[PDB]
Amino acid sequence: MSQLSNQEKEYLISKALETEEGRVALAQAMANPIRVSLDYQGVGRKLLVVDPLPQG
Amino acid sequence: PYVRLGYEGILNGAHDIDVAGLNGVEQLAGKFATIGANGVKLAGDNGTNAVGLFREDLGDMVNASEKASFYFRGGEYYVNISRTSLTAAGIAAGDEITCDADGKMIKFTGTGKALGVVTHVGEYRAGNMYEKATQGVTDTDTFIGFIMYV
Amino acid sequence: PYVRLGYEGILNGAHDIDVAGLNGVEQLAGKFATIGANGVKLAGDNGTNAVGLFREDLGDMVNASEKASFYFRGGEYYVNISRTSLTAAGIAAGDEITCDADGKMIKFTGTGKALGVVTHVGEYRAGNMYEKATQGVTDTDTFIGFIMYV
Amino acid sequence: PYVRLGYEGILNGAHDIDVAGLNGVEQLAGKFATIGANGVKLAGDNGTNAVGLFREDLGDMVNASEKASFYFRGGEYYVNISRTSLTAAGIAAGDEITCDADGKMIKFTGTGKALGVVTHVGEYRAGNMYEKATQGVTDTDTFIGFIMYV
Amino acid sequence: PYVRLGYEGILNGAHDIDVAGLNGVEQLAGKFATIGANGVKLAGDNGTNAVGLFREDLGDMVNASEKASFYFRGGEYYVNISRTSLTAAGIAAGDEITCDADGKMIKFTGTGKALGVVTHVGEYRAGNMYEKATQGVTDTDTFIGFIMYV
Amino acid sequence: VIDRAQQRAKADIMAVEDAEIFSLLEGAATAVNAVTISSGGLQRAALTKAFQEVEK
Amino acid sequence: VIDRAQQRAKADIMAVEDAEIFSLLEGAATAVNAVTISSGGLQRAALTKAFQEVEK
Repeated sequence: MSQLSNQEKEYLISKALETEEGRVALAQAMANPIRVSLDYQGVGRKLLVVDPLPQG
Repeated sequence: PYVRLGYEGILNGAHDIDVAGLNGVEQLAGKFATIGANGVKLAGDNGTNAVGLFREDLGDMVNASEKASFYFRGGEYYVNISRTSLTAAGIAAGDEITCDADGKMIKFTGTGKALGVVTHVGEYRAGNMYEKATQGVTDTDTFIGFIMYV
Repeated sequence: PYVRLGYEGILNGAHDIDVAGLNGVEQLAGKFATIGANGVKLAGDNGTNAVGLFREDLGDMVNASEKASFYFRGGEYYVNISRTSLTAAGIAAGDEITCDADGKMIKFTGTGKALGVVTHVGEYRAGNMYEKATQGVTDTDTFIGFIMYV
Repeated sequence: PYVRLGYEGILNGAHDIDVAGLNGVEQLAGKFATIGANGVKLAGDNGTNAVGLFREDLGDMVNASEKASFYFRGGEYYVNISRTSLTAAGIAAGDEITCDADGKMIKFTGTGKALGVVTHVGEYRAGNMYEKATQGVTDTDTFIGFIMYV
Repeated sequence: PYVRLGYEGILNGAHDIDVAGLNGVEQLAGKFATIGANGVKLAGDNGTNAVGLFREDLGDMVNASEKASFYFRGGEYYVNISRTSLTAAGIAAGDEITCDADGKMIKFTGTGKALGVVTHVGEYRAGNMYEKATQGVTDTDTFIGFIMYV
Repeated sequence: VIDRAQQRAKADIMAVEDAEIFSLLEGAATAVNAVTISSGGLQRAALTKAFQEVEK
Repeated sequence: VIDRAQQRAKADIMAVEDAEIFSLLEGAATAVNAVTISSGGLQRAALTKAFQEVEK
């Protein structure tokens, strides 16, 4: 209450400070920094991988 | 000494909104019921409204009054079809409300004709603009907490 | 364009722009009447048209429609319909008169499609609107004499 | 998506969806897009398409969503289906419009998933804005991560 | 193969499903395709090949195979195991596929909708035969992403 | 100083005072609770949980 | 960055765009990490497991 005699206003305002400075915090769910990155030249990748080796 | 007016300290009872006129049916293009008209729960101005009348300021939420009275738009002043408000904040049932637009009895607030500006207690008073659009009953001088048929 | 001399007639209803009660979307914002135009009775006493097309001004005054047979720009159809179901009333000298917009049923004629009521001044129904697209099915079970929702 | 490339260009809505005679505030009921004048098209002319969010005005009129540094108006926000246009989802302004929450699919800036709001400059965007209120119901068809009808 | 009974995205009939032997081989869990549909594409042509004609390679790899310029097999050319495609290009709807021989249903694609032709873009296409070979025993009747029997 | 903290969190408002911050904020995080784990443990367990959230 | 993470981890077997763990994976034996009824025990057990493959 802005009176001692009882009345309120709620929509009439002045001297705003820290308006539109809110956020919504987001939990980490990255994988890009967790693998290694290197620059490369080419327009596609060819990869070779080894399969199960014989044993016994 | 010391007397509250509006803001949930006045009791305006309850009134029936399915009384007078044609009565539509339950459908969408409604809006939400809360205290505050752009506010949040437990923070809202309030007229002498009970059941009937509530005007959006920001968002698609309603509670009583608040919106320039030079131009009323949205399809009527919004009325309730087949739920009767159980608060005296004007509307603030806490549900999504399906609204209508048939002729339907309302509760008014503020002295004199609405054709003015908004008082930030939840009322209409005369502004610098005159011969602006009125609400409900015409030809008849309206006062604070009159019962109008739209 | 600019047609309709004097008062409106009585033909297949003629109140709530032909019989139907208070349905559709409404507003019912009253506001004062200036003298009509574009039929007879331009000045002095009663107006032009008695339940036909009326048009809102930009100071929130109401008079006979000043607009006719414009194409390729937006809609706008305003009628002056009083508060009570099955009553509609026209402009007079002075006094606050409650107006409405469409959301009433009208009567169509022809085999075309109504996309609304006549572009020109006056009338309380759609004509045979060749002045609007015939294209696509707008209001189901289209035939001559059928009651169309505007 | 099918052999030799998936979807591209505009994609077909539902045509001739006719909704009429409603008692409430919905945009579904045959009613106008108004900017001012007298509506569009001659006989045998076919509409265009326009997607975005529209807002109900005074009487039984709709117009485009603008700002948020001005008042929120009318019920739910909706996107336009066809019933005069023979082409896709959409309508040309100054017709009777049925809207839906389906507008599939004409691209325009951002997306419409989980309700839509109006931004503070007047673009159309998706939720969630308020979590304490219910905004215009436009629940879009699956089409995400790519430009689309809001 | 050589029995007329085609039609379907997956028939359970004979020479339409293998699971070891029977003019083609199937693994008991598949191998994943690094060319063609394997996971769900929502666009893209996925490289060359969309008409079948793959070879399974060592470990969990499926890879390219194709026909030299100016030739067509008189024998049975490779096709995949018969799948639907909810994906742009590939035969698979994001499944892990194995290679077979003739007797399995594929999707064809192109600019025609008459009998099959041979292209040396490493695909076969829909054309009209006149000097270029047709594809499948029930020819090519494709409307793009129709299930044709090989 | 005491009364101010009470109204601000929540302590019964009559729609005449500042909003009830404690109500509006994030519900109970079931994840923290390892099922039949000590109360003191809960307070330790929660502190880390806010760091995962990316809130100071 | 996230969309990259989202493919990279999971997408109904992918290796026509971003190689993902699940497509690539061979073997996996829960028995080696023992069996536990506490989230922590599995996590303690887990750190060691990469060392068996001959990966640090």
